[PDB]
Amino acid sequence: MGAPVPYPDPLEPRGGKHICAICGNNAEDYKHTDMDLTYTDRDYKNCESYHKCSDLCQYCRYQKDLAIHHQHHHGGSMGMSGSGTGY
Ligand SMILES: [Zn+2]
Ligand SMILES: [Zn+2]
Repeated sequence: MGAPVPYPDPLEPRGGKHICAICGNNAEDYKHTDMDLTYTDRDYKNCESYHKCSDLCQYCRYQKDLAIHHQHHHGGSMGMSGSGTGY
């Protein structure tokens, strides 16, 4: 159809899986800090950085995690990595 384009859809919601709208860091990880109030203790920003992620996702620096935001599964092969681990 040629309908998809690099740019997002007209809707472009402010919210996103990649960016936790609550604590700003449970996106990649699990909802653990969401339960706890950030007011009592705000998370320390990581000064160290490398590869400069597309947005601000910490783990994306090492290996991109655009799989969560994208509803459609990549279906890419696991490859050597992600296997043969200790547990
Ligand atoms: Zn969160
Ligand atoms: Zn990510």
